[PDB]
Amino acid sequence: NWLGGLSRAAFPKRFVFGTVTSAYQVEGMAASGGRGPSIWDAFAHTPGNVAGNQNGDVATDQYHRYKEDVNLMKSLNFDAYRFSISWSRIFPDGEGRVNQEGVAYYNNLINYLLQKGITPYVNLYHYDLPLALEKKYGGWLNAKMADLFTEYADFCFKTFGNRVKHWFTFNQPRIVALLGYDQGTNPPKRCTKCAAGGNSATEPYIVAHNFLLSHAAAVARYRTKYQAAQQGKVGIVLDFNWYEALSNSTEDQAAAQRARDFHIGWYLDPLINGHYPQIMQDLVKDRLPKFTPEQARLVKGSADYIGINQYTASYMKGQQLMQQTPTSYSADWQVTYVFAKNGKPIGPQANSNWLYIVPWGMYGCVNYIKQKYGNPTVVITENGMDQPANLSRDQYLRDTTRVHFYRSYLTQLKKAIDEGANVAGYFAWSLLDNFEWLSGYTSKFGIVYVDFNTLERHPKASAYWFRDMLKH
Ligand SMILES: *[C@H]1O[C@H](CO)[C@@H](O)[C@H](O)[C@H]1F
Ligand SMILES: [Zn+2]
Repeated sequence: NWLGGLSRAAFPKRFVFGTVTSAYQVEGMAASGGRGPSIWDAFAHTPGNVAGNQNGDVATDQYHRYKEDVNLMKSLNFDAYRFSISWSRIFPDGEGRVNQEGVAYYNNLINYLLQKGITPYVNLYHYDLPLALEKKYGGWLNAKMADLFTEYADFCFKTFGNRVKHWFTFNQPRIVALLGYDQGTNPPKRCTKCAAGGNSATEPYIVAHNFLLSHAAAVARYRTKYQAAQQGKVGIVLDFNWYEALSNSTEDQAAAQRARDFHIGWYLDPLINGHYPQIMQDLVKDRLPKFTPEQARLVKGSADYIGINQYTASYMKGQQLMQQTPTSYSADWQVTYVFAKNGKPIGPQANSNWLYIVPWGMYGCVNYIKQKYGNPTVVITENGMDQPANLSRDQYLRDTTRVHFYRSYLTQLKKAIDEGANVAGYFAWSLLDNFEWLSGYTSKFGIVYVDFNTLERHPKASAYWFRDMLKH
């Protein structure tokens, strides 16, 4: 049967199913309603940065249509909606004056969600640093971000926390550090060879450290000031793709484990254990910032749940570790990616080149977190796949590969949960086709099709799949 035996009965009691978007990717009204620019507005408005020179000025216009979209997610039997608050829509300069029209939008959205029985899961940050803070403070290179972020978080907790009980601070700090400061392909476009400046061997580590300190500071403020009255929770969202040793050799197993540690351990070791992974300490040495004991104790235990963004898997091949002149965070791992074993590809690719369809990667990742980190509460906060540009409406709607994707991945998640993994929810990326960063509108991740000429929504087969699977 097309559900492949899946339904709410196949998951734990009260398990949460939702869809996910982010502010810049769906809201539109980027320079309206009092919103100040983010680093992504500046980046996307620069010729050549995004496919087609596209930007999120209008995006899906969820700003005007949010009741349509909430009605749609309710009709598809979802329980929750993960979305983000645009920092520069609340504080156009990142600090100081509040944009009340921006506050009113999120109040209206939250209140409508609650009216329709959809639980809001709210991210405070999703790549969209206020441009004013990048320019004034140097963004995530500056430890002062902990204070600036905490003050923004405090405002959001005070303003929305009587209603919002499920928060996340950040989305994928690894990707900000990697793309923004190692490879230099996302804002602020910093890297060793980059026009904006930078250093791919040091800045990714500074940036990751400042995300951890800022998360920890925001959660401390929540706990000491808001939690008693509001009784909510705050987590963080981290990407984790699976790494599988190419062979059972000691060097290949070591390589796969090094990749896990540099990918997810970079954040989870501090959040669970109060220190960076030993391998990172050993290889990155002086380029890896050191937490003071007090900072370590602030960071450890600071996530009430861990959001995991899971898409894909790779094989890893290793050799003996060697002394090498530092060049980049990426090179520090001393691993070799391989996308075939025994002459067979690990999986077929979706539209995005990095996205190999490998459902057992979901089991791999969830099992590994369960076994390595004492089975923390995990929420799968992003999972999905994309179609390419230029298809007809009907071709978008007949998204049979995405239907297969969700059925297979959710089956593998169910396998991990049935084996005891403490997974509390699952969120499909994305409710809607949207602005896919450097791909612009050329990558379609939605379970609902969006016609980017007319802005019309049309649910795809995968939307009806969810509606059927999730019926109460
Ligand atoms: C997770 O991945 C999707 C697909 O690349 C992005 O659109 C989201 O912003 C990111 F959070
Ligand atoms: Zn509009």
